Amino acid sequence: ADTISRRFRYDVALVSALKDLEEDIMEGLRERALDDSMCTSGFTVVVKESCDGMGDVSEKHGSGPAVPEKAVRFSFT
Amino acid sequence: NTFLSCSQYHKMYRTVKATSGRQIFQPLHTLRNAEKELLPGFHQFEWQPALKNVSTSWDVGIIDGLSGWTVSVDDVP
Amino acid sequence: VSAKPFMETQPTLDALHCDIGNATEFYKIFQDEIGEVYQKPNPSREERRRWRSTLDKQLRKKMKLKPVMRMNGNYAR
Amino acid sequence: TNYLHKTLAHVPEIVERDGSIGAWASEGNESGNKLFRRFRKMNARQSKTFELEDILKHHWLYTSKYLQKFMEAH
DNA sequence: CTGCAGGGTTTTTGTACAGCCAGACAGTGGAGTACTACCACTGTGTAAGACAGGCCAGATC
DNA sequence: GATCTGGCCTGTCTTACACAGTGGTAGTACTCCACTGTCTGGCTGTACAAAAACCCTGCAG
Ligand SMILES: [Ca+2]
Ligand SMILES: [Ca+2]
Repeated sequence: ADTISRRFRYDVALVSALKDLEEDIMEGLRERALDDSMCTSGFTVVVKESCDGMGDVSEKHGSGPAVPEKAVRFSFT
Repeated sequence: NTFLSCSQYHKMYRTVKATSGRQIFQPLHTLRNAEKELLPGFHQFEWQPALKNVSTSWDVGIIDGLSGWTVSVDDVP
Repeated sequence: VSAKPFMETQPTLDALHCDIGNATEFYKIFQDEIGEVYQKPNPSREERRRWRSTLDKQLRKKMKLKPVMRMNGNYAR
Repeated sequence: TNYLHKTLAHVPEIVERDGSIGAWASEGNESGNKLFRRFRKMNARQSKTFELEDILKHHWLYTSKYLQKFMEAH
């Protein structure tokens, strides 16, 4: 169990990004003139994702291997 | 004194000038002729007696360190 | 289907390369059209390199493009 | 070859089922890798146990519609 | 208990003489100052193509 | 029966080419120097009313 990784509770990452784009969704409800006490439920967000890795990344002060080479960054938008 | 890039400084500059900005920092361009007062080769002077074997021309600044190495290949490189 | 898949994902055509096989195909088309490949159905490596070189000199002559070893995006464009 | 089948194959079916192509490519991530590198260059905490934690923190900051919106640039 | 309406009651709100000065509108002649894309240069990652050598089929030992 | 050699694949290396950056430069376009008058709107000494939400109080239920 040496493989080092970091990530998020996916759902929480979502609720973050959504609470961000809150401003835009509200202004967009304002342009479309759609009511608010009636647009509380029927929402649908489409999620894109992607995953690739970078080869053998270069770094400084690593004359020996500190596994500072490979990285695969899984993401969404 | 903080090791910032010129790209860096210009970006920060535009940005902060947007925010409440009465233009605060100075635009990058003005530094490039603001150091002409700090770098070498700007303040006239002289000596008595005149300096031996050293050209009496002063306004020059940075100079390549070879001092006219005759570029002839076959000779000392 | 030989190995149990694990990650539901609707794939799509890569929008990035999307051209590179097309590029190498048009390249082979030109290389074999300077040759009469359906008049001599099976040529060896000599006329291959020959057609390549004459085609690349032709492209450098008229459109001003160097020959290359691998096809990136901009070369294909 | 592969790409030729793919292109002459299904493009209409995809743009019908989906509505675009370039709007789903992974090109984006290939750019974002640059970001990764630079962050590791200039914000690692010097310990792989802490490295990715820091990198992720800074990147997630860098990708918030909030903060880019504070990048008016007029 | 409740709802409703004349007035209270204090607060808030606009209209009201009356003179003063900050702040803006035009434009002039183009400087000029801020901005935006070359630009010379190599370091770093990348992935197409060599290729070799290992392996199966052809045919053999 | 047991082994040789082309035909073909792919795993590995390698090599051109792309981005990535950065300080310098050139090309461009958007901000004022100063002259001069001149109009507009928000400040200053008390007085009169107009609205407004809670509070008492009458009187109705
Ligand atoms: Ca990849
Ligand atoms: Ca990649």
